[PDB]
Amino acid sequence: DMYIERAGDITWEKDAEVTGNSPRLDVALDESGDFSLV
Amino acid sequence: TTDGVYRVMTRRLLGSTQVGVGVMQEGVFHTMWHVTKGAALRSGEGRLDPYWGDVKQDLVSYCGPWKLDAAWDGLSEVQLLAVPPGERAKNIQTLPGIFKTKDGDIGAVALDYPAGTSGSPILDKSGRVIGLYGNGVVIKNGSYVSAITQGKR
Ligand SMILES: CNC1Cc2ccccc2C1
Repeated sequence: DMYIERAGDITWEKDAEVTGNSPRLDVALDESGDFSLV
Repeated sequence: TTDGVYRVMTRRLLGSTQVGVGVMQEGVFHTMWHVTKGAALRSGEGRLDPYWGDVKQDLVSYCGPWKLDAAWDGLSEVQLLAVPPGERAKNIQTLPGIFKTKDGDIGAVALDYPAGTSGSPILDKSGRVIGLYGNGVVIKNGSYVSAITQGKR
């Protein structure tokens, strides 16, 4: 049995850390909602 | 019931465990299907019942229809409001990549958090939720990339 607990407002943070790259990937989505690489 | 980002917890395991995250907006709670499997949720002494869901999209809404309709613009950085298990909410800014599928293109964020972070919102510069984090793929080098998963309003 599951319950929810508030963790914050949904706001853009002006000086947030920036990271992560930007891959372009061919993917397939199956009937179960799982992504796979092509 | 206040708008905002929420942890999804269970006590049926050892201790209290965070199974995911979601978004309360306009009286509707939004998370990923794989987080709750469509089960009812408790909020205080109140109960939230599922209203809409779809395994293939991996989304579910509670108390009303899916309300989030902002979309990535295809050009600008976004922010993941990651809410990791046991950790304070924190914004991470990133330029999305792209999932290319036979049915069109989807934004994707190359950021790796524990599974319990699923349902964390991804935001545009106006603070609008453009999708939820946590349905994705592992790429050739072993790192994780999440679709920006958005429903229909
Ligand atoms: C190997 N992934 C790490 C990434 C992360 C971030 C916050 C808390 C825990 C963890 C696990």
